[PDB]
Amino acid sequence: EASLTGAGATFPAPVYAKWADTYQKETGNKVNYQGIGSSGGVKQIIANTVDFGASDAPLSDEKLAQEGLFQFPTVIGGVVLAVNIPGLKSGELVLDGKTLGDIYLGKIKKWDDEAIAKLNPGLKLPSQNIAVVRRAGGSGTSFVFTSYLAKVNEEWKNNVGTGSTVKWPIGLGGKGNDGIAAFVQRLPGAIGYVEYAYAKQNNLAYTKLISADGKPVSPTEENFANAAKGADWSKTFAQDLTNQKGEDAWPITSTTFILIHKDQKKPEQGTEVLKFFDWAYKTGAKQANDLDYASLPDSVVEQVRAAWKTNIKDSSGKPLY
Ligand SMILES: [Cl-]
Repeated sequence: EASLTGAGATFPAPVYAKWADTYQKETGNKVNYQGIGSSGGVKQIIANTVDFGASDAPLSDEKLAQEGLFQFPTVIGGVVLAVNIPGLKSGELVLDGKTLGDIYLGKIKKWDDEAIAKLNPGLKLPSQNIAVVRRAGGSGTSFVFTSYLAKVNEEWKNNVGTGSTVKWPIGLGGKGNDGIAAFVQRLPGAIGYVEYAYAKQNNLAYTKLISADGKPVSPTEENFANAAKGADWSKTFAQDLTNQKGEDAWPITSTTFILIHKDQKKPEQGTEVLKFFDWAYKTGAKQANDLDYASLPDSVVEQVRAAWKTNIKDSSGKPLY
């Protein structure tokens, strides 16, 4: 029985913890995962203070080669806009990318702005102030959210850009996906972006969004998967799944990565990290699905397995898988 430690992205923490809990019950192995944020996850793996780092934002091939890291995706999730608008139920409100950007730009301050009214003709929107909430530190969720906004709002693109950290025009800072859920839940009129599981598990109302194709879509596990159907994984694991074309493609979709060293100095730990993730691909789909994360296609996991065999070695060049 092994004792493993990972750290990073809170985006997939609900499913990683669930997998960790089950894995221990079935095998005795203990995986301790700390949701500290993608930025921290990256610093820890590079500082070798954990067996595996987790980040929603992918490292480039050059950056991976420079740090001697290997990156592989695990699941597909989606970012949603959780809202606390009194008198509205979950899924009722529809926003489009331009309008979401303008709210984040501080250009739209009330819930009954003409712009929101236009997207929701049948709606009785309150003249409530919009309380924008965003991440306090380095966040992979911020990375995918800002990647999406830059694509749909030119002013955001030109003035704030994309990143795990950006100079937010307005908004209160929340710590972690959990912190944003808690803020929205306590601030009437709040809008915050969270990985879907955090909204559902906290009973937060969320909005629908309009697809790249121009259609209103609801955030569901299937719609997260739809957004990835067109990804050429054979080309690279570092797929941009934001604003993807296709029917029922949730527009703010993203996979998330695990980072491990290619040259394993503690090969026993490395072998065990691999087994845990292999077990998760082999047996963790239902648990990911229960939490509304979509599984990667089998073809991708096979690609990942082949890359493990080729890339992960001990200091004697012996593969660990
Ligand atoms: Cl944060």
